[PDB]
Amino acid sequence: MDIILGIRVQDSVILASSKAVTRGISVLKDSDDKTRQLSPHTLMSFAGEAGDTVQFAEYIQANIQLYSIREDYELSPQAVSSFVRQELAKSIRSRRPYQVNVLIGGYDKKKNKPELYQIDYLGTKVELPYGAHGYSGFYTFSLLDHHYRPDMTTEEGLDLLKLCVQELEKRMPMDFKGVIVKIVDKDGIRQVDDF
Amino acid sequence: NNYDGDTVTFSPTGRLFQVEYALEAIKQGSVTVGLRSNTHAVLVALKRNADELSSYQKKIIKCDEHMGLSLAGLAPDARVLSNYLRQQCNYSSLVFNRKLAVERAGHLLCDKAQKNTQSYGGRPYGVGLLIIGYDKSGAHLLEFQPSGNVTELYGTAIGARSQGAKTYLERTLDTFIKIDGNPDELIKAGVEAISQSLRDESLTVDNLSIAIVGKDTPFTIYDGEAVAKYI
Amino acid sequence: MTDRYSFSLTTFSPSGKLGQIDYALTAVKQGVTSLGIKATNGVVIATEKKSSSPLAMSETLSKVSLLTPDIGAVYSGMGPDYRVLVDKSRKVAHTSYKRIYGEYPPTKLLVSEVAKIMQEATQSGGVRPFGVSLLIAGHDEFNGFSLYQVDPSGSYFPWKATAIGKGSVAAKTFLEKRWNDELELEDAIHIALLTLKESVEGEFNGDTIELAIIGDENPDLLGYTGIPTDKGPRFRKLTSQEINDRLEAL
Amino acid sequence: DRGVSTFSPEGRLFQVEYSLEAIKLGSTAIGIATKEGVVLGVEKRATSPLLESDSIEKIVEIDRHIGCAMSGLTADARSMIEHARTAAVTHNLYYDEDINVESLTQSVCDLALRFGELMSRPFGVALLIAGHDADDGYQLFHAEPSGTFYRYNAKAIGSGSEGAQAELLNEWHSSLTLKEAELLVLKILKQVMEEKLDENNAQLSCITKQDGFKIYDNEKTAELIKELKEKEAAE
Amino acid sequence: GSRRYDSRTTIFSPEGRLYQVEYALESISHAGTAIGIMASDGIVLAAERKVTSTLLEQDTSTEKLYKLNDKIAVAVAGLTADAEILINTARIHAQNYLKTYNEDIPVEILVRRLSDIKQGYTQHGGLRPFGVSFIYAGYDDRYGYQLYTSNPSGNYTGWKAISVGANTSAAQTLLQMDYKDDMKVDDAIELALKTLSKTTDSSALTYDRLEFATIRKGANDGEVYQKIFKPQEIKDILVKTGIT
Amino acid sequence: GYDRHITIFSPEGRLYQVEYAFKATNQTNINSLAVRGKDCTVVISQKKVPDKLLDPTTVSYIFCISRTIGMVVNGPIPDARNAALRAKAEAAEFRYKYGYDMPCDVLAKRMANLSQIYTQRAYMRPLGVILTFVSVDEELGPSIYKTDPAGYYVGYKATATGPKQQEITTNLENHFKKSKIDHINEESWEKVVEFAITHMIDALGTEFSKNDLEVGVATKDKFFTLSAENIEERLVAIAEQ
Amino acid sequence: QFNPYGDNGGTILGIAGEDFAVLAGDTRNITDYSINSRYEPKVFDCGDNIVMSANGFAADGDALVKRFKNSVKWYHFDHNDKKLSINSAARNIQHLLYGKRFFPYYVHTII
Amino acid sequence: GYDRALSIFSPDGHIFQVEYALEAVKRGTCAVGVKGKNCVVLGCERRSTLKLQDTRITPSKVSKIDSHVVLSFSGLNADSRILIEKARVEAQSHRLTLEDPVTVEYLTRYVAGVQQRYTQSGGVRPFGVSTLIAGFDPRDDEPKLYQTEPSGIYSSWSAQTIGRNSKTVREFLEKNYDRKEPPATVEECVKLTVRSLLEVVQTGAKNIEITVVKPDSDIVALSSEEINQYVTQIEQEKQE
Amino acid sequence: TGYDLSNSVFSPDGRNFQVEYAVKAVENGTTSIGIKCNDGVVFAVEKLITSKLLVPQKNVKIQVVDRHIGCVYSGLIPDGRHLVNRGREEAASFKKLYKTPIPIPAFADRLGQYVQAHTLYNSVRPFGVSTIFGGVDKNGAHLYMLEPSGSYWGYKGAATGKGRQSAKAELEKLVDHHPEGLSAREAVKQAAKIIYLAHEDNKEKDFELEISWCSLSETNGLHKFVKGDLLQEAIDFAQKEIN
Repeated sequence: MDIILGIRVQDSVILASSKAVTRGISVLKDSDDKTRQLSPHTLMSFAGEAGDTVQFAEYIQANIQLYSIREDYELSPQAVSSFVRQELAKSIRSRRPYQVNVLIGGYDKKKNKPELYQIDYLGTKVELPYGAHGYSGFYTFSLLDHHYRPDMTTEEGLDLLKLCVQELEKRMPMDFKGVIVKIVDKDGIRQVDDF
Repeated sequence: NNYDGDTVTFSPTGRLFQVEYALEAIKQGSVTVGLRSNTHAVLVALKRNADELSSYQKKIIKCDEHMGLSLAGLAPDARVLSNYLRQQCNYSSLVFNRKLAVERAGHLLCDKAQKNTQSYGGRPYGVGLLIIGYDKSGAHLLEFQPSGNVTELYGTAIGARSQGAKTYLERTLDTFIKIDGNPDELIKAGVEAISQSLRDESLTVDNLSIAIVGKDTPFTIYDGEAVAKYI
Repeated sequence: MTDRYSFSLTTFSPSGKLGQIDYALTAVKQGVTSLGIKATNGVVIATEKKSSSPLAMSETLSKVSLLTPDIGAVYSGMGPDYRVLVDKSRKVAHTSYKRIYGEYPPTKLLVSEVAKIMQEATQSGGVRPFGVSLLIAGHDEFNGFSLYQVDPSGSYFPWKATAIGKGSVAAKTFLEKRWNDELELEDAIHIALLTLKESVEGEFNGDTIELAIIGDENPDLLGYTGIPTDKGPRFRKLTSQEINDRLEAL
Repeated sequence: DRGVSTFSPEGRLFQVEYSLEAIKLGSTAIGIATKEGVVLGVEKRATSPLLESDSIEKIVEIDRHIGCAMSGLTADARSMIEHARTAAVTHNLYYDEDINVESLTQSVCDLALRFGELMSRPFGVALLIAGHDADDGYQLFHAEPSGTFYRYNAKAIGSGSEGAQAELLNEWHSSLTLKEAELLVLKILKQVMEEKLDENNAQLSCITKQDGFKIYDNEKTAELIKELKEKEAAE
Repeated sequence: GSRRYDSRTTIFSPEGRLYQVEYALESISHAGTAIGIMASDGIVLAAERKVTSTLLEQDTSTEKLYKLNDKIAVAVAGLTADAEILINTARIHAQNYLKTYNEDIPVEILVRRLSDIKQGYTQHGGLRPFGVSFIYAGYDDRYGYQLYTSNPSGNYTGWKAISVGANTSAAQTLLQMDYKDDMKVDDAIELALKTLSKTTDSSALTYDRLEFATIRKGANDGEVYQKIFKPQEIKDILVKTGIT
Repeated sequence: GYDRHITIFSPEGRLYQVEYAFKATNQTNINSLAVRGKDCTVVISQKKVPDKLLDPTTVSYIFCISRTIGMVVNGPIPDARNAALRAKAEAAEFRYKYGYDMPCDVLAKRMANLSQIYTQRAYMRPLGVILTFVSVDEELGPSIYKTDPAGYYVGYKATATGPKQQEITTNLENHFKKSKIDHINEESWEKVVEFAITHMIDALGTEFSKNDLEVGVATKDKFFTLSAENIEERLVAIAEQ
Repeated sequence: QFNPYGDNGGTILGIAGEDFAVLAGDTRNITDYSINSRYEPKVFDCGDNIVMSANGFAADGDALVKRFKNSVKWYHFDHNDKKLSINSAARNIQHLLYGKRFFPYYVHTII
Repeated sequence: GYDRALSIFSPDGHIFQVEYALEAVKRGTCAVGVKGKNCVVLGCERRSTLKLQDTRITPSKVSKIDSHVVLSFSGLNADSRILIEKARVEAQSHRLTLEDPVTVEYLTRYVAGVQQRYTQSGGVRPFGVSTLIAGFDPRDDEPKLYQTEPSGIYSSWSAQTIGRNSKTVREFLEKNYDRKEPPATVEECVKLTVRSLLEVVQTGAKNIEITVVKPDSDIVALSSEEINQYVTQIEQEKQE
Repeated sequence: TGYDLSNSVFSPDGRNFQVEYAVKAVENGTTSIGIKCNDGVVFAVEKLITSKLLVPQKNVKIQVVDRHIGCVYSGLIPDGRHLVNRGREEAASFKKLYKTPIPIPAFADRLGQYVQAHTLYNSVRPFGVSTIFGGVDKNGAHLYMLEPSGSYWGYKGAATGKGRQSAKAELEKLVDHHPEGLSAREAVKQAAKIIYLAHEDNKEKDFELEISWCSLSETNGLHKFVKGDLLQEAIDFAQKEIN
């Protein structure tokens, strides 16, 4: 799977993820949701090798849902991202490692802060104001480095994203069939159904 | 008494009670007879039913084209032991392209039963077996007991009231040993022998099980209408 | 074969006693008296070499044993149980400490390890507890000198001074009278020798008494020179002659 | 204590014999085999009227051509049913065909003597296994925790069994219709059951070659109970 | 074979109790009393050493109170050696959780896992259970200050104040009487000592027969400090509350 | 009382199975004795062949463990051979791993540790044997180290084992009280063997022919056993003195 | 480097009639340019009126045929001498072959 | 491994260790479940030998297995934790592989299967626990209530009770529960549940716990005062 | 007491009663013997004819190990077979590693240690046989006898079973009245005699005699059964000596 973006504004985290799924020569799908809700205030997007992406995402989702039931409590985004890092770092020295990169966007209800975590398949974790995986950052980071402010509204974040996606649509060779955008804030997770 | 709790204990007189108790399950089992000439070997077995609504328990099991047995006692144990034989016969064929000698089948059965009489947690087999077969040295009848003792005979019988058939065969010895080339006569003689062990009951069409193996005859079982000829 | 005793041989009786531990403590009570005293600049541990036959060469039997260069042990109870614990205690000082940290374990932690082994024999399948109580004396940089007792249950306690085995009750009372926090090591040796005479019937000399100290570093016992920071073992077994010199001064 | 695979001096396995006693305490199950099908019926025996009786599952499908009924420690039967279903489906996968009723029964019975110091004790439940196959037609088997199984024209198991078996000894003949067999199972259940037989506290089923194994609705069984009381009032 | 010598540690009595659990609890009832009291601004752990000798080294000693991590400690009543096995397990679980989630382990989660271990010894494996009851005193940011106990059955429950070991019946009555919900740490310290003073089987309560610990917000701002009392500090608090 | 049947403590802190194994030790009714010379270690044991059908040459309780170590056993032969085989395997493994010959005292300790385990672990019974190991150790000189079913071992100036061990022990004690030294001050092993046989005769009050004994000798770099006729040569020299 | 496979050549042919079936094969066995045998039979009677040929690498072909014949033998033991139908034989052989999916029998089988 | 067959048959055909596990349930605090027309209520006694308890943190008696199913129990508390953990793990595995949450019947059957397994496995004793399992299947509004016991038998119940004095409260429910017309409202159902416990409980104080499960993952614990209002209203009606 | 209910338990005397109980089963068995001769060994055994139905010559009791060792035993027959099977594995593994066939003294210890191993644990039962065995190796002839305890020695002659005392007595006579040696063919005859004489203690049923031998000169150091002409000759010799 190709492009996945994340940006953390004042009071929310926004994840944008490409909709295309390509099996070599043909585009099999143009409406694929490359995301899994881990808990009511934590969302994870993913990209990497076919099959492994979803297998990993769902495995993490099950573990966090299990934790939520056992303790009747929602893990903080930091805690979830550490669990996820450990699982990937575990996997990198396996017999057959997960080739999966992820962005974890959560709203920490205790600290009332949005948080964005970038973790690659090696289990390399980093907290960021904005992030991407693969080639996505190469096209978009110069725009985000310019326009990003820590005190942006959710709609200012979406406009900056709109610009990022336009640069990708201009200069990327691959047709990734647009992005699905999802917002993570104090009220949970919702989808922007028009982009 | 104090020494019969498991198979790993000897009595002060040197006996193995768990083995002897296993031998007792054979005696409550229904009667079966085996006997042979120089050309054929025959098994006859009286099948027992549970009541008039039930089938009559099958007592004879084929092991190979040239070998098979009849059982007296715990039936699932016969199934386990006969299955082991089917494999040993099979391994001898696949690997050596050789039909397993009846004598070897006996030695392998002895050695399998023996291990269950020397170890903790196991139990002896609760079944006796009469093994007939035709191999490179002719016809053979074997008697297996779960103590491990296997014995080659011209004829014998095991189960409830088997003593009657055993003496009949002890008398008939010089007669039935001569029945070469006549399958139907050897069976006739076997059916006569098992009849010394009947009381209150007699041989019916779904009561009687006969099996035969010999020079130019694959091991084959006769049940139902196919035994009326001999009633 | 196989060990098919995978269940505990030590269990709670209705009164809450752990029978096999109590019975093991009884085997320790029958054992020959041994003791330890902590001084300001050393520890001494001592016991009687109760020889079985006079044809036996009793210096070939070590009741006081070096565990590390700064840790020694003595016992009361069953000697064979002690011998294997010392083998295990020496190895565990290396495997779970020196091979990790590049230095010998401190007294309390090595004791902690020996105690663990003894606890496991009190709960594991198919084994009885060890029939010994140990006294372990040692030194380390951050805790100084210490003396520990380890019982069959696996419990251990730090002592200023104590005794175990046959004449322990009398010996502990003797030690209460003479121990203070200002004893120099020679004073503690002298007291150890006095305490030990009480519980010893026959001959009482350097050949029937086994006694070691945890004291000063012995660079003469190191075996090499040229590393300024390696200064040598603090554990030292006193010679037959050394003991007898202190028995006239008695 | 004494080994779990110990023989009694009479030559029987203590633990197998003791399991047979638990089966005697179980609710009644009856099977009758005809040339038109095999009927299977059971006494539900709800221990309290608040228990929703239709949640009592003592008759069970194994494959489309095999069903079975249980009596005894019914919790022990769950894994036997599981093995049975697996064996039936597996054989169809390996051979593109239906597995014989005897072969299925033999597979279940192989489980039964796998106990010792494998499971820790024998099963405390007996099964009536009924079905159809092309070679031997309609069949009923009684599979015990001894590892032995017997083919029966008719058979009862559980607390009311040797009373009911005596009755089956009299009433069974080789020309019974399915409908006659159904009424017979109902009749004999009504006789040996503690409380009064109705569509809620007893259950019927059959396996036919055409429609396979079916558990009967309560509406359907209620109608057969009505039909039965009328037949008996009529002489 | 070997079956002859098997005690069967994991069976029910005809009354439906676990023999070995009951007998272990019986063993624990002869152990030095340990008390935990929970306040709005902290927790106290007090425990009585078993009758000491004057030659026992007290300052370098630990028998009753153990640190599990920086925010959690336990008081022990039972076999010391048994308890250390479990303590090291608990210490390791705390670190696994911290390594995995990068957050300190919530008190209950640590308590549940230790209790679950004890439970296992009562259901499978044919081994004797651990002759240990714990009082857990800890702080986390979800439930604040927490007191728990676990016993050889593997059952655990939460408390405002609780005792384990000897004379718990007497001690529980005395705590029930004087404990109030708005209580402070310094009051709780006093109650803990006062209770041991009255329930002890010894002639009088001295510093050398005690271990003592507090968990306090008593640090600089939203954080928590564990204080294992040195012998001198116990002697001072004994005088200060007028028990000597 | 099941504390009698396996190796767990009795209420008085005893291990009855260990004690009863010590009793099996004397089941053969043989006595053995070991002494040290200047250059050698001698071990003698009574030899009893009751049955005329036995091949006397195959009846022995002395074992050649390695080139250098000899072992005499007091106890039933099956446990003796079990112990001998193990000691042989242990001595050879030691040589391979550490590059020098296993010392007598170390092998003794090793077998003692193995015995200890049987006193602690329930499924293993103790062996009904006492093992006397002899050699001329390259570091320690002539050596006697003896093992028992309790897992105890120690070095000896000299020792004896069997039903009448006490008579032999005191006889030897009395000699060493007189001579005031650790060993037999004798040059040749032939004379040390003669001393050993002589003092066994005095203590037991019995006379021996060449087939009533069994002799083992350890020298520097070999342990060997004497033939009937080597022993006969020895008996003759004793008589002429 | 050891090559566990070879090629023994051979050609086989099966035709389904209306109420009959034929399975033909040549009897020549080769490696490279050499003839090993001019008459080495390759089509076998397997019992229950089934004929089989496993063509290609003869060692693998022989192993498979042996195992199938053995499969028929045990089918009789386990299912009361029931006749193995041709469709049932075919499904069984699939499982024999696929059981070595990652180290295949290098043969083209026809029954 | 420790291998001993602890659950074995007796000459009379009983398995005593399973039966002695039932005796442990008998001694456990009472638990009751009543299913309404559009709800299930689960009530639980808490023994009043314990004040100075901290109820914030003390394990509550009704446990969520998933967000739509709950489980309560009478018997050994430590044993129940093991069954609860396994049930929760299975619930998430069912979602992961089937892409649908467990039906109440499936979850019950899993838990009962675990209990049965422990009655014929070497080296283990049976669970001294009986459970009430209640909730609503996904996209369904018919209420579910099931019971399991140490033997591993399970079944469905219009209303049911377990633990000490459960015979008394079963007697009550057997006379006070009309199948033809089940407690039509939440109020009606909670009332009947409370009433049945008051036949056995002692004080109406913090001795009673109530949990209400409505369809589609709506589950809520009642607090003291809300229960207390039910307690009050029942005594003022009966004085007549 | 209770000391005799579990194998490997020492009684307070110092005995293992279970091994002693195993000996009773040995004493209860048929008589079997071994005679050591000049360049070999001879083995013989009494086979009780339980019935006319026993096919004569066809229930062979003496067993070969490798190509040069013979084994015979009295007691529980299956236990004997189990022991011979282990003996055959021990001999195969010795040959495999060392090339030369296993020497007889070496072979005796292999069985010895294996039998002794079944007295170390309560989870196994001791062997219910005494086994007479031996043959010819590079150092000459060896005859051994091995008990349930694992105890074994080399013998000039040996016997075991119900008729063991009768045979023992007869063996002692040969040893005294042939102190310079006994030939292989002599030994075969004497073996027949001794089994016939020892058959008195088992007289209800009549019996079948079975002999084997390994001799450097007569069988090339290999184990062979005595059949037909040489067997009949020794049967005759024995039949003449009972009258």
